[PDB]
Amino acid sequence: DLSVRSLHDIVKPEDFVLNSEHLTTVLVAVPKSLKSDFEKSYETLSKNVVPASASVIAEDAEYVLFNVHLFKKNVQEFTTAAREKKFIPREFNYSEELIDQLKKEHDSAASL
Amino acid sequence: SQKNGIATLLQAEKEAHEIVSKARKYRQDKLKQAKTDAAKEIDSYKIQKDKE
Amino acid sequence: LTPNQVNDELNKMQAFIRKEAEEKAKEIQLKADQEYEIEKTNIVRNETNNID
Repeated sequence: DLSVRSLHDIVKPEDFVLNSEHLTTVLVAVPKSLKSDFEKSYETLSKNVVPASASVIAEDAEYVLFNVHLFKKNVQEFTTAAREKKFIPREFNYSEELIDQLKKEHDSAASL
Repeated sequence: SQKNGIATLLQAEKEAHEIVSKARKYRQDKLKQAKTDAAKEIDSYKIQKDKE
Repeated sequence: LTPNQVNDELNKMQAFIRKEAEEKAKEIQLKADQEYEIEKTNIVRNETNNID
């Protein structure tokens, strides 16, 4: 499944700018048909949206991936709304200490 | 992107670091001069009693 | 909407960060002055009795 796979090629500092906290990002994966629910919700979704955080980022031909950067104070509104627009709640961020674990574990399992 | 509404916030939070450092420094200096005044006022009080 | 007005909100937020830093620094200075006074008074009271 393209929703459960632990991505290791799209997470980057350039899209996960983990620094002095001002924002709160989240990955999105929505079927192609529902693309109007998000595209036409470009800025009527709520306040505190980030420019270029809703434009084209990545498309899997079955899901579409972005980096929804909302601020570090109004997370409540989008957190509540995420359960009615079919957002994957997989909280991921640029942290190699977990990215390396899956690859090392898989290779070690194969070798053993 | 990450350079619109963030880099300006990055400079803002660097200014925040500077201002909170200023406030900390004032905390330490106020404490130090508080203790210095406490130690010197008592010294003057003492230099009064020997003359008495 | 349009990218400009969201940019106006962004400007509001750069102003917010510095305003909050300044507010917290001001509160820090206020409590700094309070501790100044109280700590100075403590040893003053103690020594005004010891020397007596």
